[PDB]
Amino acid sequence: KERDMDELKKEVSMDDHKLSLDELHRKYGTDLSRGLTPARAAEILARDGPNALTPPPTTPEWVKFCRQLFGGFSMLLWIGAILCFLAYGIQAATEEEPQNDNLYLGVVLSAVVIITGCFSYYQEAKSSKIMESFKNMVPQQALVIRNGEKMSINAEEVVVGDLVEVKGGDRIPADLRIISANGCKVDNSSLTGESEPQTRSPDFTNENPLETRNIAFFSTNCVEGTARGIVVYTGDRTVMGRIATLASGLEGGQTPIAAEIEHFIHIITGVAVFLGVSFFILSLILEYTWLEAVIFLIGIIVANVPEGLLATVTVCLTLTAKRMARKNCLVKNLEAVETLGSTSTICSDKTGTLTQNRMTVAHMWSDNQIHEADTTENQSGVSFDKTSATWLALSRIAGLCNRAVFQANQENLPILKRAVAGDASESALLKCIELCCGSVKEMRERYTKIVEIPFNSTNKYQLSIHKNPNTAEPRHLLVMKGAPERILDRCSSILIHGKEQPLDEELKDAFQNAYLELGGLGERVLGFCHLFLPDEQFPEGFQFDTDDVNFPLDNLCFVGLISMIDPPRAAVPDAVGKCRSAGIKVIMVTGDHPITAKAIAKGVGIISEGNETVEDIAARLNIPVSQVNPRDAKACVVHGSDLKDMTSEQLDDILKYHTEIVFARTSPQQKLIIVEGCQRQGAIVAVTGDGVNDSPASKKADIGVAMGIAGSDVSKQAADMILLDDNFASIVTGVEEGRLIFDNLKKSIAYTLTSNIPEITPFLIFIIANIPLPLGTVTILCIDLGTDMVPAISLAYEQAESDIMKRQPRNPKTDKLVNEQLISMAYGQIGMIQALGGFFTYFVILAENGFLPIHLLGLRVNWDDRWINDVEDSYGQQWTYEQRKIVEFTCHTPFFVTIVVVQWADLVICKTRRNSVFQQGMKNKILIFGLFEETALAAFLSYCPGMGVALRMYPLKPTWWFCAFPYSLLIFVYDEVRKLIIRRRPGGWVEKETYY
Amino acid sequence: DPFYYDYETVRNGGLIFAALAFIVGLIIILSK
Amino acid sequence: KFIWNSEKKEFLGRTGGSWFKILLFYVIFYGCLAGIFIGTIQVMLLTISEFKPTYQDRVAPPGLTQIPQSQKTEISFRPNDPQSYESYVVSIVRFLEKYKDLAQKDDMIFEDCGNVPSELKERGEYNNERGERKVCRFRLEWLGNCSGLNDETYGYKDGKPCVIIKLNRVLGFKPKPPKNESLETYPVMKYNPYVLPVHCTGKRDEDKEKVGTMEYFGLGGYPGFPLQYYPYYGKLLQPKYLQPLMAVQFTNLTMDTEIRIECKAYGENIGYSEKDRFQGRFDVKIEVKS
Ligand SMILES: C[C@H]1O[C@@H](O[C@H]2[C@@H](O)C[C@H](O[C@H]3[C@@H](O)C[C@H](O[C@H]4CC[C@@]5(C)[C@H](CC[C@@H]6[C@@H]5C[C@@H](O)[C@]5(C)[C@@H](C7=CC(=O)OC7)CC[C@]65O)C4)O[C@@H]3C)O[C@@H]2C)C[C@H](O)[C@@H]1O
Ligand SMILES: *[C@@H]1O[C@H](CO)[C@@H](O[C@@H]2O[C@H](CO)[C@@H](O)[C@H](O)[C@H]2NC(C)=O)[C@H](O)[C@H]1NC(C)=O
Ligand SMILES: CC(C)CCC[C@@H](C)[C@H]1CC[C@H]2[C@@H]3CC=C4C[C@@H](O)CC[C@]4(C)[C@H]3CC[C@]12C
Ligand SMILES: CC(C)CCC[C@@H](C)[C@H]1CC[C@H]2[C@@H]3CC=C4C[C@@H](O)CC[C@]4(C)[C@H]3CC[C@]12C
Ligand SMILES: OC[C@H]1O[C@@](CO)(O[C@H]2O[C@H](CO)[C@@H](O)[C@H](O)[C@H]2O)[C@@H](O)[C@@H]1O
Ligand SMILES: OC[C@H]1O[C@@](CO)(O[C@H]2O[C@H](CO)[C@@H](O)[C@H](O)[C@H]2O)[C@@H](O)[C@@H]1O
Ligand SMILES: *[C@@H]1O[C@H](CO)[C@@H](O)[C@H](O)[C@H]1NC(C)=O
Ligand SMILES: [Mg+2]
Ligand SMILES: [Mg+2]
Ligand SMILES: [Mg+2]
Repeated sequence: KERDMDELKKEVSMDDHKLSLDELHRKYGTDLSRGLTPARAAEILARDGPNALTPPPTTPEWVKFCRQLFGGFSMLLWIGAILCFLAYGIQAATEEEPQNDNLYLGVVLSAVVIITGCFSYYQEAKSSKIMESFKNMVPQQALVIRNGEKMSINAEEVVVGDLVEVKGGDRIPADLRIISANGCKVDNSSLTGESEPQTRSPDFTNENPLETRNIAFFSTNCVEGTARGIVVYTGDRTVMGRIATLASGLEGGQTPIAAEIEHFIHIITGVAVFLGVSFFILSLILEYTWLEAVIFLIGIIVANVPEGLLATVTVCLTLTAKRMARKNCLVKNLEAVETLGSTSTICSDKTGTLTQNRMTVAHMWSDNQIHEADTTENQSGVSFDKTSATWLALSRIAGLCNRAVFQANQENLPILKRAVAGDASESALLKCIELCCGSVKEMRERYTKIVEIPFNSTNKYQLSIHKNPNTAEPRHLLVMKGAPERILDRCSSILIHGKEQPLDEELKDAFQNAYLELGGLGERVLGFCHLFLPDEQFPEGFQFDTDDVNFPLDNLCFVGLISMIDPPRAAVPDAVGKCRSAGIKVIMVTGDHPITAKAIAKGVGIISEGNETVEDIAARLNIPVSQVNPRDAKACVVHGSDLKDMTSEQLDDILKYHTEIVFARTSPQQKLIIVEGCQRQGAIVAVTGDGVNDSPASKKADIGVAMGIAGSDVSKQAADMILLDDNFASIVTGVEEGRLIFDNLKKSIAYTLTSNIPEITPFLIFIIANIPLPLGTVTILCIDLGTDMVPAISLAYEQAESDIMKRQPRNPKTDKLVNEQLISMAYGQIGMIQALGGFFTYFVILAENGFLPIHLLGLRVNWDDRWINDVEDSYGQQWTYEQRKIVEFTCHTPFFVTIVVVQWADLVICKTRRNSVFQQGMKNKILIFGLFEETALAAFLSYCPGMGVALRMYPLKPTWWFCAFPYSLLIFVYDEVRKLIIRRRPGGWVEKETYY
Repeated sequence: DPFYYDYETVRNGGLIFAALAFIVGLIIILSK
Repeated sequence: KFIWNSEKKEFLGRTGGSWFKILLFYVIFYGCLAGIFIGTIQVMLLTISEFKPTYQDRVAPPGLTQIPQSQKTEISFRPNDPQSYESYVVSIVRFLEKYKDLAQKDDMIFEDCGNVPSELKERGEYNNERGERKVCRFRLEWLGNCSGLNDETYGYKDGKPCVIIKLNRVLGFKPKPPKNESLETYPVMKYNPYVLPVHCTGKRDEDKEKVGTMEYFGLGGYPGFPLQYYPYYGKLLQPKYLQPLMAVQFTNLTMDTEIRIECKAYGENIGYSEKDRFQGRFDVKIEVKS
């Protein structure tokens, strides 16, 4: 009944959070001031379980090796081997050759499966290892209060319903109901997705326990202030514990590439059993007993199986994944490398994914003008004009009044990514001034702070007074920052270009509308003001304290506003631009507040400029929001409150009829529902995320993508791909790479599949026309696994035949990896020419040695007879067994060599699906080496001493080598004019029938 | 006699070839 | 759906609108492929000589063969049961059915050679400038007590085992017997110049189980092949060509035990392979059980 459990886990949560503290403690049986008794604490601690999450339920043993050994393809090779062993077992009905033949073959198949499995396993294992190196868990001991006494204990020993105090920097030990607070801002960024630190208070605010201020949450750090609360939830019963357990309990789903390979297998086995059965019937129709007919059936069916293609495919994927790793894009699973290329929809998280999740100075107000700062992580943007003195004054104000200072070990670090002790805004301002205006060290210690007023519980104005560094005016300098409206209430004079003024309502309301414009932009704005002091009235020795009014808190000089927000990562906007350019639909899914969500959306290009939401239309036209027709709105910001009341058809409609979509204030479960909703459309969905709220989403997605550093642990475990450098642009590279490796795969496949016609046909007409066997088993293996390997791998290094990021995402139903047209080429056309070349070489050799082709018919019966030592050729000569057999085996080697020769042409034409070879070209080096090494290998096998003893391969009389040549040239010319006509006529009959 | 072939010479030729072709391939994949 | 697509409006499974197009294309295509193949095979057939094969080097050490080619080199039979030796007997009958005196009637295509081994008969060159070559006669009387005409055996070894050995036919081959300087060739006649010798032994070079007494029938009484029947000019220039035969009778043997016999033909033009037991030499296991 775990179905019901996961059904309760996909539902958004509920709480007791709204209670009189009297009723709270009445329910939980606790003292608010004194907590509860140690006896009771230890009683509850052993009553259920310690406070911590149950370790991930998944701990698969290295026996998971077996996983790599089956899949769908390795399975095909397995049943191949099994059939071989069965065939040899049937050949135990007599005294039989397969000691070198069928047993050999089955064992070889087994070997391929096992080895490839070993390789892939080692790769995934390696990724898992480098991932393990990244896990660091530091014990953080909670501060409890029991029997009235404050005691700091291991966080795992915390129980339900006992008093807990959290301080600045402290991580919240378990889920709490805040009874009391002072200036307390907790950071909910990872859990609910709220960007800026949310304050916490005793009072009940919002009905939804996630947005309310009287609840503090597990795994969240308290940014500032202090708070006391009773523990509502402990361990797995907590919020992120439920999220985590939901994440652990979801399903991966079948990756697109795996499905394509499954279908491919269906094709291959299809023609396998068709040939096998039809030829079984055919064989019975002539002479051969059910014994022979069965052996032939197994023979053909197994023969149709591509042994080496497992290796080549695995290696292909591994190579691409290698490049991915080079770019600091790590893939947990090997087949997940493709998925991006098949993705038509990207659901992205906002904070920590699309953005930096770091409060940063955005815009500044100087001389009634807005100057945008550089918000990028790497400082790749444009610096403002700092020549003006107004900026100097402002920067000194922001730098001098703060609690913000750099910590001990931040020097060598970049000024942005380096750590800072202080508030959000204070951190942002500190970094900004340290960046643009130079160091705030000698600058803040230049002016000596006398008496300061920290942010007040009411009106939140923060002022401080310093002495004068300047050599002209020895006046005391006063500085204050605070909310724009209150500081507007307390300010009179305004400063411009280094000289003062009073306030006129024109530029005062210019300031007002500038403040409302920047505030509407999603940013948080702070008023900055200063005043010189009348040092005649306040002498150099005057000590002013905080008691009475020392300074004229009114008639001050208002300087400007400094606004701040968490900016998108530097690489993000361009990335979203490319993804949109490739035809991928970008959807923003965040639990953050709508007002900021829409702004960031318009910023990163998820919502393009000029596209109006329903509400934008309603606002412009001065109309009730209900009136306007939703069809007229291309973009929409969907509120999470509504998403709870929404049905399947409704969500389907929202996703269908809106091009640019932002879901805001969405619970993790709802992220899951959105992903599933995009999957109901039958589309491939990729999810990019940062925090734990993306755990159920990233898991459910066809491919999940985490952030290597800014990402949390649970969502990192749930992800099928990790970005170690945290570069969003990588996603673009991804969808490029995966879209390329698709095409190349086809080529590789095609190549190998072409070889099976000239491989199988010798054993076919061996049965039919009763000629001596043209091509042996060892030779066939020397082609499949011996030679073609290096070319088939080299085909992976093929490049883009056109601009791929231009074309739309593939259709999973329509466009296939291996489809009708491929088979119709490889099996139908090219492979046939190959087979003909092979048989031609065969007849050349046998005719030159005294057996004319016409005479070779029906001969095999006596030919394969060991004991007939007088065998008449066309010249009347008598051959023994070993002599004519040596000729047959020296007919195997050239057939093999011929396969290589035609595989030259096949390799060059498989290089390009569309372009003529004189366009795309031979610039592939691995391919060249493929040809060279291939030819050299064949020549070696033929001419190496003792090879006729070992592999029963004999030295080719050299002119044999040229028999295959005209067939290779034919293959080349033919596919070249095919890839000409396809280019010239893109109707097209050749394009519809052949192009694959 | 027609019944004697030089197999050792052809053998040598093929092997020499294999060596040259392979090391040339090696020159090719290393482009510096 | 997904798959039931066998027939609907309007496609034959799978898609049947254009089937004529593609079928025609493959008829044309495979037709042209076939044509090209037959072309290459035709030039290839233009490059082969109608008289001599282009490569003789594979058969170079001709082999020694037996009349009653057995399942594996073995004659095991009962001296009593008529059906015991019937297979062997019939094989011999059909083998020597070609050699009977009324089988060569024609003085047109047949030629009577010496009653004593003679020098090789060289006829012109291997082209067709000369007419179809005559073939030297071989009369079954040259083998006494083994298939000699009517009188005896006729049980064809029924009392005691006998097998005729034959040399493999090779076009242009002119056997050179070992020199009169020959190294330890064991009992044999002085007719070494014009005959190609053959001798039998129980086990090759090592300790033997050896039980045997062997009587040989050659041309004129010499245990070998007369050089006068060589060289062989091929099936085209010499159809109905009869190659030399030589009989070996085992008189004295241990009946109910199986022993093995190897017959080696000696010469410079002759050679032996260790991998091919039938190349230049001969192997037979015989058990006559009663
Ligand atoms: C009473 C009389 O009985 C009389 O017994 C007969 C009967 O039992 C009939 C009995 O037929 C044979 C004969 O047709 C020869 C026939 O021999 C062929 C079939 C078996 C082969 C071993 C062999 C060599 C190629 C090999 C096939 C088997 C396939 O599975 C392959 C592994 C397969 C591959 C898969 C892949 O991926 O790569 C290639 C395709 C080709 C293949 O490589 C050829 O194998 C058949 C089984 O031959 C016996 C001698 C004897 C006396 O006459 C006696 O008087
Ligand atoms: C072949 O066998 C016949 C037997 O029919 C041999 O004639 C016997 O020869 C021996 C001497 O070896 C005489 O003692 C017998 O009296 C003969 N009997 C008969 C019925 O002829 C004949 O000599 C043998 N010939 C050869 C060449 O082996
Ligand atoms: C661009 C085309 C022609 C590429 C093909 C290269 C051909 C011409 C090469 C590749 C393999 C080569 C052969 C390898 C084996 C040797 C054996 C030696 O004893 C005689 C020549 C001979 C037979 C070589 C002749 C040239 C050969 C047939
Ligand atoms: C050039 C094309 C398009 C036209 C047709 C020419 C073909 C038929 C030619 C080109 C190369 C030729 C072959 C090269 C190798 C020799 C091996 C030799 O031992 C017998 C003939 C044989 C097999 C040749 C026969 C004809 C051949 C196959
Ligand atoms: O045709 C492939 C072959 O062409 C080369 C050299 O011949 O490059 C040619 O084609 C390129 C087009 O991309 C151009 O560099 C130019 O036309 C010409 O050099 C090789 O790159 C390749 O092996
Ligand atoms: O193509 C002619 C070229 O091939 C050679 C070997 O290099 O041919 C030799 O080996 C061939 C094997 O089939 C024979 O056909 C040929 O008779 C033999 O000379 C050389 O002749 C020549 O350089
Ligand atoms: C034939 O062999 C037997 C026993 O094997 C022997 O007694 C007899 O003497 C032999 N005949 C001869 C040597 O003529
Ligand atoms: Mg997954
Ligand atoms: Mg986030
Ligand atoms: Mg194959």
